[PDB]
Amino acid sequence: LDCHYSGHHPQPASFCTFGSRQIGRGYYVFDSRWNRLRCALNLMVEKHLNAQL
Amino acid sequence: MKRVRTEQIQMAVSCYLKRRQYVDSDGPLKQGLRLSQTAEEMAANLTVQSESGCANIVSAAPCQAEPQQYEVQFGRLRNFLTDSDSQHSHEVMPLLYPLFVYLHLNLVQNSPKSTVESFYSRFHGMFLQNASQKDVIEQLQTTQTIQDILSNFKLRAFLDNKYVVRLQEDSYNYLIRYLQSDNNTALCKVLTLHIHLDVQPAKSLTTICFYAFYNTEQLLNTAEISPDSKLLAAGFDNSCIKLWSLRSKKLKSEPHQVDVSRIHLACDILEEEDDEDDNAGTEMKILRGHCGPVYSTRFLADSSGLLSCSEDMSIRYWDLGSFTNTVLYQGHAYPVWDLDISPYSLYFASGSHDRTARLWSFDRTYPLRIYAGHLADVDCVKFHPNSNYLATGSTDKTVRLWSAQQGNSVRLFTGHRGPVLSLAFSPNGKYLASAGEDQRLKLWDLASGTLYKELRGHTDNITSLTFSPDSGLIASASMDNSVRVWDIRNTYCSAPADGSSSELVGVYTGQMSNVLSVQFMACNLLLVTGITQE
Amino acid sequence: KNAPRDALVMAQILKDMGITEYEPRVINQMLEFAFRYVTTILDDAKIYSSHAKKPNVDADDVRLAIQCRADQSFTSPPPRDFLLDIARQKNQTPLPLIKPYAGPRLPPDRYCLTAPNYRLKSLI
Amino acid sequence: EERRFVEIPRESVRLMAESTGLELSDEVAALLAEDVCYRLREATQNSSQFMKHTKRRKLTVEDFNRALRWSSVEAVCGYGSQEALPMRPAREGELYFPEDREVNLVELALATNIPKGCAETAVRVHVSYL
Amino acid sequence: SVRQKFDHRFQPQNPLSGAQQFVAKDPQDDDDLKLCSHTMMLPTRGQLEGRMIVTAYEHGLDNVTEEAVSAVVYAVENHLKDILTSVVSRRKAYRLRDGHFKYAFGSNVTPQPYLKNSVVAYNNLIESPPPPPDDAEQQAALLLACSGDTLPASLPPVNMYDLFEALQVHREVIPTHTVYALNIERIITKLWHPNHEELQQDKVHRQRLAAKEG
Amino acid sequence: MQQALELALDRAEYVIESARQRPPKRSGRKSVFQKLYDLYIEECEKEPEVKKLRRNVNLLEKLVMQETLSCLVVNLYPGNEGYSLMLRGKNGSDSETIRLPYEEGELLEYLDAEELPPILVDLLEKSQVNIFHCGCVIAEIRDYRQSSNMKSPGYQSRHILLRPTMQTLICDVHSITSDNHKWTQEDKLLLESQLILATAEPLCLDPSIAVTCTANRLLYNKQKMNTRPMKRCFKRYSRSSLNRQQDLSH
Amino acid sequence: PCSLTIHTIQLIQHNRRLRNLIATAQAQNXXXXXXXXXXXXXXXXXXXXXXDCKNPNAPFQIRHSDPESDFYRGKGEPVTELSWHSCRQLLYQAVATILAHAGFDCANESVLETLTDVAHEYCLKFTKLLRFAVDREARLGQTPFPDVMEQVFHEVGIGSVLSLQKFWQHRIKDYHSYMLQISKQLSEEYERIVNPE
Amino acid sequence: TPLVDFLMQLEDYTPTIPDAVTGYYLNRAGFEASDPRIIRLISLAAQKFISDIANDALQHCKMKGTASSKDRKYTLTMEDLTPALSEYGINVKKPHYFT
Amino acid sequence: TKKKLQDLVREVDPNEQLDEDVEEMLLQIADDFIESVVTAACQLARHRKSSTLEVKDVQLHLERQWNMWIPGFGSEEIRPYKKACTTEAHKQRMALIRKTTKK
Amino acid sequence: SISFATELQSMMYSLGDARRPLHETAVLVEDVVHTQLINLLQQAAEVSQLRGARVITPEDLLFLMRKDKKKLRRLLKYMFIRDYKSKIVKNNANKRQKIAQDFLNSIDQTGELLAMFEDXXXXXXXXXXXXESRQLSFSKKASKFRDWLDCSSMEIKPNVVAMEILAYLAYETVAQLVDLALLVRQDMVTKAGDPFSHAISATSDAIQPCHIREAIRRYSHRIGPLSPFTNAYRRNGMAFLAC
Repeated sequence: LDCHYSGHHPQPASFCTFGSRQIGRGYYVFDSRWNRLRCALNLMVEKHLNAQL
Repeated sequence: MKRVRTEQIQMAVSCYLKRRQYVDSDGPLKQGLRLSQTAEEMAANLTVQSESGCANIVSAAPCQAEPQQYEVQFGRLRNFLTDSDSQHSHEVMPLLYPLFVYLHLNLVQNSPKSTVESFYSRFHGMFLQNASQKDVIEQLQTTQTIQDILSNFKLRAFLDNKYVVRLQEDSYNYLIRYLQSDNNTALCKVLTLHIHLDVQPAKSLTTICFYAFYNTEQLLNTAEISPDSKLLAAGFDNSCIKLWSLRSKKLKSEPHQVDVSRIHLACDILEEEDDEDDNAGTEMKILRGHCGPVYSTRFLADSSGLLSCSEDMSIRYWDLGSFTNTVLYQGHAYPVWDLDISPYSLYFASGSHDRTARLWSFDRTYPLRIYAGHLADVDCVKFHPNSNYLATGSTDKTVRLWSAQQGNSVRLFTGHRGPVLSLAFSPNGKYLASAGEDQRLKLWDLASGTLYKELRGHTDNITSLTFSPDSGLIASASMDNSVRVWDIRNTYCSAPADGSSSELVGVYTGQMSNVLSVQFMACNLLLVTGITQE
Repeated sequence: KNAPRDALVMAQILKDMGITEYEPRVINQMLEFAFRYVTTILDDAKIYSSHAKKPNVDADDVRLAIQCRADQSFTSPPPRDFLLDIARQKNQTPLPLIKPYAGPRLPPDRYCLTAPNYRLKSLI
Repeated sequence: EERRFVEIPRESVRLMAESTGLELSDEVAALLAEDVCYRLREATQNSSQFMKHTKRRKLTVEDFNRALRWSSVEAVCGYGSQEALPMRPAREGELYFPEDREVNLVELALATNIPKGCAETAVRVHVSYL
Repeated sequence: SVRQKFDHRFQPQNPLSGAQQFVAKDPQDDDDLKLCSHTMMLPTRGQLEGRMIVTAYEHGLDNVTEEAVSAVVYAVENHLKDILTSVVSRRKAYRLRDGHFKYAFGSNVTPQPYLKNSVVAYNNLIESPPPPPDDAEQQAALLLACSGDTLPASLPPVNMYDLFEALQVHREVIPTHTVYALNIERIITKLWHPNHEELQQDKVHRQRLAAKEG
Repeated sequence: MQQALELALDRAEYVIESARQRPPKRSGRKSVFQKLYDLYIEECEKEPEVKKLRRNVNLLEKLVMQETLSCLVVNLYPGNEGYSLMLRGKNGSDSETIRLPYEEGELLEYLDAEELPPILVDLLEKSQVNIFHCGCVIAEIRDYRQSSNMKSPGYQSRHILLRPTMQTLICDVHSITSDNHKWTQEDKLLLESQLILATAEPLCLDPSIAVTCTANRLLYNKQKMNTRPMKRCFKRYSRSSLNRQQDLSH
Repeated sequence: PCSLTIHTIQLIQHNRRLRNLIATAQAQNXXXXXXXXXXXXXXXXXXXXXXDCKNPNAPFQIRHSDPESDFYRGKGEPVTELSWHSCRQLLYQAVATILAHAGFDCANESVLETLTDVAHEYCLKFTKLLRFAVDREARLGQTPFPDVMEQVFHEVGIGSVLSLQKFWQHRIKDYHSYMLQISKQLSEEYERIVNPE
Repeated sequence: TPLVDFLMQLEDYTPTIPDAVTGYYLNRAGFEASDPRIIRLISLAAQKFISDIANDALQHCKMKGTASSKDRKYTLTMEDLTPALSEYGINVKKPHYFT
Repeated sequence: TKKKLQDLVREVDPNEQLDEDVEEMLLQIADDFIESVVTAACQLARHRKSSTLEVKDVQLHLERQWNMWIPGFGSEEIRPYKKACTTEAHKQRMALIRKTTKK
Repeated sequence: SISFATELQSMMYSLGDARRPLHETAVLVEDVVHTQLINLLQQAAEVSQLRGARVITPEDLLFLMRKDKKKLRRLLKYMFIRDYKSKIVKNNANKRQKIAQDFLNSIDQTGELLAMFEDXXXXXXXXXXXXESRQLSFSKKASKFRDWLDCSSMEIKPNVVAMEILAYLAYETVAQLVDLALLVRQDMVTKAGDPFSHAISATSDAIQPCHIREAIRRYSHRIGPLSPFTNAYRRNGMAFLAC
């Protein structure tokens, strides 16, 4: 005669993200405008890491 | 997979500070003092940061490669400044000399030989009459290559420093109106990088007065009194605002053609009714025009007008000449909770259900600054006594102090257990109080940004606060239908009836239902409002 | 006792949020709310399953229906991240230059509620 | 550190789904139950937010419908009477239902019931010393 | 009693925890999108396909049926026209057929409903059984006369405030929350109107032009 | 009222004048901002040569030559070439990026305002270099947009300071908390509070509206040329607008 | 006319019950004393008189509103304020009256209490549309239509205010006339069957 | 027979909805409820709105029992209101029994 | 063919014309619209393990969310109306409640 | 597979179209009419289920068209003409009219429906020598239509009488769509400054598909009363252009 209860706050099965996407670590965007620039910069840093060896 | 410890937070903070190069290459336990400053040194800091960069480079400069234009722009500007017959055309005349010198000097560093000579010929004959400026105007004549500018001595200070000019606001707007009229990009680059315009503005214990509303019936929401203590305004769940005259005079409106709380058909005539002296005043007025429950009404510094916010996500200014809404500020897409006005009626801000607050001016109908960063509804807002910082309470149990002009969070206090509901600054500009559902009253020390004092004793939600004009006492109202004044100043006592002992001065829980407001006035006055039943 | 279990659940929720007292029929309102939400979710799941040409519904259909429902109805303001971007793009503009005033200055008339309809005739 | 959160039973969700005409499995019922509980708590928080800014303790049906309207959700109609609606148990003792009495319209249609207006608001000043 | 007062409050689910993860591909010149914000035009059928395929990839698909491109183009145009109609309705009269179909968006016919002449003309000129030029000219004159607008006035071009009001009022033209919520905030930050000083300079420039004309 | 405002404005004018003329004087490593403040202090003592001119006008561009500083370079090629980024290496080496077109002006907006983009930092940290200086990152802007001299330099090296913004701080909060540990909401707020307290500008807590008058004057003069019509006019003739116009001839 | 139409519907139902009982009983064969002539539902105290000597269907007659009249000028006194508790009761009664006029005579409590709230919502939305249109006009100083009421009528499906006259004609006046004709016809039938000549 | 102008007609249309209700609703949106014309027009619009639903409900009730007479008591059930209301995007789903 | 906003505007009303900011905003809104619609259609395709993004996915999504029906793509997918019948237990409890009400 | 592309290309010109109607226009109109007919049939099926017949009788279809009076009146007049024509070819030939009047008499409550009912051509246009190409053409029409609809794989089906109504509804759909397209074209090419030109409108050079697409988009929107300031009340469905 007890109302069934759980030990954690409930969570929604599916919810509404605002169309966001996570670029790297700790950064989110909503418009896909930095895609080109992010690809370019990633390659630049890749190469700049290659040369120091 | 365990909750981090208190020290680990400091560890991560230090790691961040070291990585971003904020502190020396060791334990900066010496550092951590520069948490305040005076007026002159603030001015020095802001002046150093003002000249530590260029506000606009990428877009302010032209991109087309067409050297012919430098002639056309300057020629159009000269023609316009000549035929003008205004008093501004005077004040905006001195700029021509630095403009010519800098345009020529920039031509030199990139321009084939054809252009520079035509340029010098076309305009040079207007900087001769004065003596101090004939020298360099002539010196430039013999100058082709970059070595000219570096070698020469007078050209250098021009190249590596900015020219000063002084203008009024009207004159500067005179220049801006022209600049925006058509492509004048080259001149904009010169003004951005080299010239430095400077614009400045043109030329014996206390006594309580209590108020009670009888016939409200779960509709009264808030009330307030004007600084000069002559008016009393209240808002209601059914959208409407009522105003009362505290004095013995009556309230009468004056002629006005337009009213928004009225509807006319196509077959009507706008006529100023003459059957009006029959009224010759009354003691009360109903302000109409919001279409939702009202949540705040505030007076101006000089009691000239009224401002209010409502559930319908609108803010309205009421003119007490006619008791009619005459301005409407629309800057929100969600219901607005709170409102507040700056000490001398220069600004006013508003918290909203949309997790943000916004800054306004009384002469523009659109927001000016946005303070994002809270995680939930911004329920409370208060200006600083100097009107340069902004505090805001939120349901996320956090309080943030903001920089008004710039608009970034400068402090972030934590410690509340539940949502916050009120704020108050002491008129000496030293402390900040806050209260909420937790039933604890915290005073914060702004300079150090740390807890300064904690008071207990209320048994239900605290919903108002206020200081005395000498930071002597702090009064609070709670949902327990009680008013308690407090004293924090060194004067100590031994009266521990509850947690707080030596601060609790007086308690007032007479025959009274829910409380509304608390204020202070010139001499030991404490106005209160609320509803009662007996 | 008198009440069924669901009424007790709803009362417990109201207590949890911190509601001391309330009108009685609020609980009936909440019961109808839950019933309608569940029924509509199931009805949408039926359509999404029949779109996939399969037998009786399962978890995936329900989750898809819930996602579609939440993309429309149960809303709330955007998060802090987006607001920070728009705030950055807004704060760059200049503020008015203060000057002595004989009281606060109101905005220009063309942008104030002080214009009578031009169709209407005026009388002396 | 230990905490509780009442949730509806699987049986209630299955009973609702029955009216639709679908037999639900085991995992789906719990999924739906948790989702519905989350939505109920969200809506209740939103409703309480409006009441917070009025200085009154009772929560009305108008507050609930207002909060629903702002959250872009259709409103619930038929519960704004300010009078209790007692529940009724059936014979066995496990099913309940609300009383819904048939009403003869013409009687209410042909009847004069003058209402009493409201009284105007007024404020009395009340000074004191301490 | 107080300590266990705020332990069962509501904890909203963060909307970013379910954020989509972004993976970097090869930076090529051919792999470009042409978002309409960059090219101030509506995307053609070919341009739309490039980004449709790119988006499809991150969901583990192969390619697009090429009938989808047509449907998406048509839908985009339809949606833009719906928003434009919502904005237009707020500042011009229009007619109705079958109760909802709005066609004639000028401000002409609009018989004023409080004139005895208008009442009579409404019954006849509206219900037409479902046109020599002289008769049509006469009846057009009659319709313009009944409209009541002796001295009609016009509006400046459509600006931000009109869009803001239109979006706030109707709100059924953007059923999806994501599109509406993000763009309404953007629209707010572009509200603007000239302040006192700019109007003063407009005054001065008008004096100048009048003088140089005389 | 009007009298109080006039008093406050007089106070602000006096403070501005004195701070311009008579600056007050306030370690192994001396901060880049400390060096800027010191180079400002020096320039006050001197006298100028020409009447109607000042010396302390470019504290950064002058404090560049006075020593080596690691910067981030931007190349703005002419015509429809685009732009590109360079990163000087430790070994007298270099690296450069693809040429991005002049339509995708997302980064240029950040450069136009002296605000540090948040995409930049996440990578610049991965590239183990010490180009940060008290949060801010100095950048050099080379532009061959306008030149027909066919020389070696052929560009105007401008320097600017990309100050960090509230976006960067929230990104940092997100980044630090992504460690293996657990974090509760209270703990995230504590971390954010500490970070804000550490790196915040000092507060001028004083009850007198002279402070706000001074602040308004200085900020207004800092940014008095960002009115909406100004930006519309700039945008009306920018390169992407021209590229659109050519298409209209057909 | 609404009240009298409800009355006439009741009378007609009563008459049909009597007619069917009598006809069936005497088709099969006080069972010898038929009921009795019921009773007309006394016509109203206004419609009656209108049913004076001027017979308003005369020619060369003009009727127009005096522009000095209070109603035409739109002048009066603020209506009586009343709380929500009583407003809901009054709207409840109005909804019951409309349902009765429609043709129903009983219903479930839930249906009526739900229609009340639907009407509540409709009224709120109508008035909010009015609010926004009024504010916009007050700012720009002009309206798309001749006045705001026409705009709001257009925005909620109704065509124009001039459609209300057709609505009233068809739905009220003609409905009342139809009911009266039916009542007279059925009464005459009952009269012919009770007392054959 | 006559064709008087609209304002002359409007003075004869009596609304079922009382005036005080329309005043209550006008006061919420911030209008002074003193003009009789506006009260009349708003009340008439509301009356039309309710009347259409009533008509549709009665027709649906008539059609319900056809296959498988005139003298019968017409009562209103939710199964008659639901389709009539759905014409206006109102989705009525009400529980029957709780637990 | 080239397409501009004014081309759409002409369809609705020839005589109207917008400001520049409105033109920027409408294109931004169109970008967001496409970014949402295509993603939703892709998920609907992902549901049925299909390998290709067929048009019927877009048709279903547009009909259900945006209430949009593009007319020129056939009628291969129209659900045939069902009876929507109830179950034994439901009718059982309804009859039980009817009985309990009768007496 | 079947199609009416050539037939519709001639039907359209009857309704104020160019001498040579475009082709793809008719192609799209065909699909529009097909879709509306299918959805209308589903709604009729839902209607009949209340009565419990499992057959789509003419009363069901006549029930959906119970709101617009003018279209209903036209439908009734056409039913009169069809019963009269069949009589002339051969209940005593008042079958369709009997059914219609019976149903309307069944439902009405205000006498508003009956008004449409009560209120020399069929002889003036019949003095020639008609003695059976007409019947054969009608047979071709109906036979082709039944096949093109593909109305077999359905749990319920329409009977002999209702098919006449359905064909008439398709024709009315075509006429209405042509009318709306013409109004849209009238609106587009106005560019009229003179008020008389814009006012006389109350009364290439061919109907391109864009016009029909705009007309359908514009018709699809219904103005509900509970719409403003929200989106929770959408009439999720499709307007019937003919009903």
